[PDB]
Amino acid sequence: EVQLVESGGGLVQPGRSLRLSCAASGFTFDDYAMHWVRQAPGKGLEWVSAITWNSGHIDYADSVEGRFTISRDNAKNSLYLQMNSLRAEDTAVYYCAKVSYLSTASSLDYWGQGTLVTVSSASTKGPTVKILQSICDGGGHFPPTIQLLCLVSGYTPGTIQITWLEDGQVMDVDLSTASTTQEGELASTQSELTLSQKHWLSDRTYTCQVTYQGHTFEDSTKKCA
Amino acid sequence: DIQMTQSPSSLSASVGDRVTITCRASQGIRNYLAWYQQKPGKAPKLLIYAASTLQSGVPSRFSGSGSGTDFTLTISSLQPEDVATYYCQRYNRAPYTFGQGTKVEIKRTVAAPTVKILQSSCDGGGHFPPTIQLLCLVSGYTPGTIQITWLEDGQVMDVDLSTASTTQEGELASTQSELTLSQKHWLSDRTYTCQVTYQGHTFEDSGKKCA
Repeated sequence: EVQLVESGGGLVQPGRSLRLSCAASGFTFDDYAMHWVRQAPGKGLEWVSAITWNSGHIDYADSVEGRFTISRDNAKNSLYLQMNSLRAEDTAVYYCAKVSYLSTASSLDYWGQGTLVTVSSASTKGPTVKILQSICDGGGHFPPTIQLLCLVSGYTPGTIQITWLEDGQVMDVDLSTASTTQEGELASTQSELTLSQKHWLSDRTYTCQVTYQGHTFEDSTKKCA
Repeated sequence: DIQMTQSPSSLSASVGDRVTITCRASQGIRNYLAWYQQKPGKAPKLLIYAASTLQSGVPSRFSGSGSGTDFTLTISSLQPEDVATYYCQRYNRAPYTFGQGTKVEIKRTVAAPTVKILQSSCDGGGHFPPTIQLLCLVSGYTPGTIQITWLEDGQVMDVDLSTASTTQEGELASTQSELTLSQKHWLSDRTYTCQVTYQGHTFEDSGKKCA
């Protein structure tokens, strides 16, 4: 399966630098053009930069030209974004993506799930994290499937990254859905993971991993003894 | 200056209705145009490329049209899983600009609220937490008076053991109630009911600790 995994996000002050990485697997990375695309909190997608398969042609959005440098290492199947001269409005989730065909004039068919970049001097209230789970019915039987609900609440309004881990491994993105509500003062997010019964009856340990303002908060659960 | 713009900003339709969304390129881009679908918290997914070619796996209700500067995306029969934000993108040459985005929602049908109980999880090592919380979630109902009552083996529980609260997000309300049990009380293995009374009708969910 194609996989793209971004890393390197974090909290930095304006004017500083940060380097993002994107580890590609499951396809011949060397043959394809790659892009970075970002999404500021509550905003639409913004294309950032493109690089061709052999690094011969590079392009940048006007908003980052002169400040960001895209590069790649085909021997390591990795894409990079060196972000310099950072500004508050560079705060976003940054995604790497692969083009469909052996042309830059093709659509972006595979995307990672992104890495969070916060450019700020402001301090913030971190989030509380807790996992809830399906109850059994009156007869003590499991529901058809087991829901784990990760509740992320009580943090200064801003972007949260939520990742589900199974025994430390990142889980399939399509196994969970997420929804957010904002009280005005504060935001709160619910991520719902759907597990089959056999899946839950394996004593695998599951982790709701939350990234916020440079740090990684988390809760974990396994089926009760 | 290169621009990609979309209309409308948002639309709402009933399940099964046709919805059409537009994309406008500031320069002619022939058919080098893609459409993507994005849900909350998730990366976008490619739906259509070359203006009208569906990506593998995309349902037959989706289609795209246009060549040059004006493009459309149509969902002929809007379904719950299509609720998302949609973006167009040019890929003829740099910049690989995305459009503003269009939110698509379903017009909510008059319907009873759902009621579900979740329980505290054990820790990573399988151990019970110091106290157990039951959380009754009542989701998706017209703002109004609502009353939540907890029962234990069918009998009313002390009102002090639970606390309720409501979030009004948009047109709908969601309410939840959290019941706190001592670990010893949870081990007694009784049956808990979250009973909800709303516009004169009562709905409920029940359960107990798994065997």
